[PDB]
Amino acid sequence: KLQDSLDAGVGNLVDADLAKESAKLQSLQTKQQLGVQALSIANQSSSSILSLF
Amino acid sequence: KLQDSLDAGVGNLVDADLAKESAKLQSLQTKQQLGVQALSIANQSSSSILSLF
Repeated sequence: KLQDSLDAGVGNLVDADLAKESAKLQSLQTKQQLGVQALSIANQSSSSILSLF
Repeated sequence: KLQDSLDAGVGNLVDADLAKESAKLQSLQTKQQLGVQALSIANQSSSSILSLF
């Protein structure tokens, strides 16, 4: 009985909640996809200078 | 006569009542059958996490 209590206590200390990690993973994947597109938008600046010359 | 008295006395000391043991046995068998089912119910927890990923 004591060993079961100690195992449960350590698990309570260091375990995670995967239900929350799923939501965080979804939001972060969407944000990374948006960040790549934002970097692509930022790269195409200064390309309009060539028309002046 | 004395030997009969002593045998009856020892029997009175260490004998059981089987009428009560029958009822206790029935209740304990039912409780064990319920305990196996309860353990089976407890095992199937955390199986719903996989749907989140």
